[PDB]
Amino acid sequence: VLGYDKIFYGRKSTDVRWSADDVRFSSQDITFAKLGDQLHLGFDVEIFA
Amino acid sequence: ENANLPATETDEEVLIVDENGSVIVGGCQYDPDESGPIYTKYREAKASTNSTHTPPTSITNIQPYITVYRWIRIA
Amino acid sequence: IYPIGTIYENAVNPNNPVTYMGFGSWKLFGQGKVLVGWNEDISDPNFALNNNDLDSGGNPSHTAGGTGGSTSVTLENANLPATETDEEVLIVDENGSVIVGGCQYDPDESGPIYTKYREAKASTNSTHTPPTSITNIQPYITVYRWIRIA
Amino acid sequence: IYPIGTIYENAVNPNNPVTYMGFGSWKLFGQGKVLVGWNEDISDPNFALNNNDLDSGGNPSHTAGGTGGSTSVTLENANLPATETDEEVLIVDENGSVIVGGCQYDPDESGPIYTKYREAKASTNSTHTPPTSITNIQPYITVYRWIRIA
Repeated sequence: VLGYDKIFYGRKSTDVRWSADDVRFSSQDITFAKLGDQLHLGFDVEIFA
Repeated sequence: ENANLPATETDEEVLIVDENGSVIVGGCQYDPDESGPIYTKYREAKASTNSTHTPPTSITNIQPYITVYRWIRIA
Repeated sequence: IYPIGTIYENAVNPNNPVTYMGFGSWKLFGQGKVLVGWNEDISDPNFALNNNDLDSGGNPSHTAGGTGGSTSVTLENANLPATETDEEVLIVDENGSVIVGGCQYDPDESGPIYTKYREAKASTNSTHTPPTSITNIQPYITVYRWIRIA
Repeated sequence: IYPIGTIYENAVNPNNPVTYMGFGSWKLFGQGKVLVGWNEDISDPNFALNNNDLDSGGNPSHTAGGTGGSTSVTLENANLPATETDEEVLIVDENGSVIVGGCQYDPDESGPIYTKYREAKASTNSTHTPPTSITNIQPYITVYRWIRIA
């Protein structure tokens, strides 16, 4: 996505988003700052960009 | 002394301050009147646990034991 | 050569101390105890009035019959160093920079409604007051003590 | 006077029971151990049952030489009392009367916002987790104690 705040690739959720879609996102939030290229190796599709 | 301690983690969740953080305080409240409740959960800082503790009380070591006079023969 | 009350014991043998010492009788002592000094030092920590030792007004000699402490023990709140949790956490005040908002648009209830609960005190290890009790037993070889009756 | 396998000592010399005491010959029994009465009662933990001797069932006889205690005890999160934070700070729960808000009615750009980080366990002392272990004992009467063999 592009935005005024940032040029950024968000979570880009997949499958069924449920109450646990929130807690599913928090992991990728830290992964944005992870830079280690490993992290959770998310099966839920996402992009850092 | 505050060196000695296990690391600890509070028994339920609360809001750290990280610049990646999920939850957001908004760029500002939308505060049209004074009647919309103000507050501050205030700026982040250290946590405070027992500043009622300056240097503490100290649990004893030596164990129930006859306190007697050892008699050493002077010479 | 050995009056009653000198260091009075026997190292191994299960049986009384008479059977060897061969002078008189000797009565076993030290059960669940240890030999500590009660010095002539009067205001010293363990040396003033031993547990059973007191005058009615509290004053034993500087003297024996001593007791104190035990191996394992643990904290009360006032037993605790000065604790502060590392990463910087928000708290209540009236002074703060962080605007709460008391009301808003939450026009769509449809936004994720993330409401953390009240300002309060954060319980550390609330599960247990009864902590782990560090043994204050120090390396200790239990050695048999049958004290000389005389 | 001094039965089989003496309970014995000396406070001064270099040598065994042969040179100084002169009757017999010696070695230090309980080196770094601190002597305690082995009662016929087997219970009181470091005063109780041998840390060398025990049955093939585990039963140590009421018996001596048995060991207890050690130098340095360490503080692990099994050892701590319950506690509260020292102010009102906002913890994270679903009855909360303060709602962090779903999302920003925020038409502007640079009016200052925060990132209140993800509600998680609130970390104390994780810089030093294992840290300091206090000494569990009392001041030493410690002197080279040569216990005559027999």
